[PDB]
Amino acid sequence: IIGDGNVVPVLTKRPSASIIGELQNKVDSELEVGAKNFKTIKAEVGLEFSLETI
Amino acid sequence: IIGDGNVVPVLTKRPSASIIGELQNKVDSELEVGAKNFKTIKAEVGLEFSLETI
Amino acid sequence: LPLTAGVDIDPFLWEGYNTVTEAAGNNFSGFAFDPRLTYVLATARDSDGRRLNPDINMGQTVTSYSGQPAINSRTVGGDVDAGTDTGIRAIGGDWDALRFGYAHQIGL
Amino acid sequence: LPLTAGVDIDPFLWEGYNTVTEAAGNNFSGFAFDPRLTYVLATARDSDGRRLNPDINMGQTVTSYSGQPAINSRTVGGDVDAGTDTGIRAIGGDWDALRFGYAHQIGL
Amino acid sequence: ATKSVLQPPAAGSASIVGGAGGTQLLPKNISQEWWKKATEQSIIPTLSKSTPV
Repeated sequence: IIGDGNVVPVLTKRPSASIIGELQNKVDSELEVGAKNFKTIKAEVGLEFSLETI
Repeated sequence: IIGDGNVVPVLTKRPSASIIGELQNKVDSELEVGAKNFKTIKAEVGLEFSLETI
Repeated sequence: LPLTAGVDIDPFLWEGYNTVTEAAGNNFSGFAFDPRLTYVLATARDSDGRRLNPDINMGQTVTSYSGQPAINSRTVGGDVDAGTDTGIRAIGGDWDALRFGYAHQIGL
Repeated sequence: LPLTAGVDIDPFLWEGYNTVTEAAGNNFSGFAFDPRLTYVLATARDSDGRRLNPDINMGQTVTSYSGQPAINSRTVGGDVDAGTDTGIRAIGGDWDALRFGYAHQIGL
Repeated sequence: ATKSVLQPPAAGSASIVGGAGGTQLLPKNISQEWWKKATEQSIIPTLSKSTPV
């Protein structure tokens, strides 16, 4: 799309497991996202002729 | 199986022959088992999210 | 393993095979490779500058060495999850000396 | 046999063959090898470091050498049962110079 | 007071086999496949020339 609003999601952290005993407390891991965004630019070319040159 | 009751039998000593004269006493030799036991462990992973995140 | 650029590690991979098989009835069975070992093999070049393992393409990993199977994972070097890199780049052995199993497995 | 890493023992295996066949005038009919000799063979390399016998894979033992048959056992090195390692890694000769037989056998 | 089963019992729990001699009840899995290396081959009777003795 035109403008700086093009966005790609980036996985930034991931879950990793623990080792635990029989009645030891379970624990949470981590999971995180960032994003990169990008803009557009415009390229143009044109040519002009007199009618006689057409 | 869960626990420390997983067991592998290990041959630990073996018969070795001997060389004996005409009326020399015959002799017995070794033969033996040991074992290695091993235990299970538990790997766990979990993630936790707010209602607004869900 | 030496860390010099373009060095031949074939002497050292064999030194480990001897280190295992010199003892008793150890039947050497294969390797675990860190994928970073494939660059060390692929760029090993002789005294005259020509490649010692020319058959290794970019983006391959070595799945066999000296006729023995190899399997690749960066879990071998151990810089996975919160782990630090151990500097390990291969493990060789008799993989029947390792017995493994799942007792129980709990889904999501 | 020299201890040095990567040394070629082919000069020495030929020196022993020459000792049996010329210095003693005997035939020569094969080798007994310790399995540990196959590493010393397989890792032998040139003055510029290439392998001298690259057809030996890891986990092989050689059953022939220089057209002579070979047979493999650590009974050659002798660290079997309560024996210590003699450091012997091969015996070569005319095996017809060794005559052997059983006078009597008692089964189990 | 939760019923543990691994040994020794996890802290503040009690073992489900915590009665006298109860651990003799815990399951055991002996592998039918041994850790048993092969022994060295005898080479002399095949290398040597046979003779009556």
